[PDB]
Amino acid sequence: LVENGADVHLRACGRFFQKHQGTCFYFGELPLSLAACTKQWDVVTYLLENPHQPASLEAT
Amino acid sequence: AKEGKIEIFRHILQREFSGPYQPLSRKFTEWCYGPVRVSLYDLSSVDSWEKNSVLEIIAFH
Repeated sequence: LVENGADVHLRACGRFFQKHQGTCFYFGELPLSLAACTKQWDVVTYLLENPHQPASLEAT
Repeated sequence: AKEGKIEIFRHILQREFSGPYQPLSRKFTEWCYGPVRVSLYDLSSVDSWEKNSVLEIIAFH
């Protein structure tokens, strides 16, 4: 997916009305935050360093 | 429910199984996403349009 696909700065719940989300699991609304919260060390390691779309760790 | 036996009452209340015995169940897991485990329970124990329900039996009898 990362090789030829979507950008990494894609908010998960997104939208403008925070009280309406698809699931009550709050993780950070980001792929990097989702990987970090679920103890995916290999996934976060790949996301930080990859020569197609680096993920800024300071992304809000 | 009436006799006070809880250990088998709870199991009958939450019966899942797997494989060919799917219809013999009362608790169907819809989807799982992290800690969230949204499921569907069966209602043979609802007072509405059901006289002599489990709720009344626990509460009164």
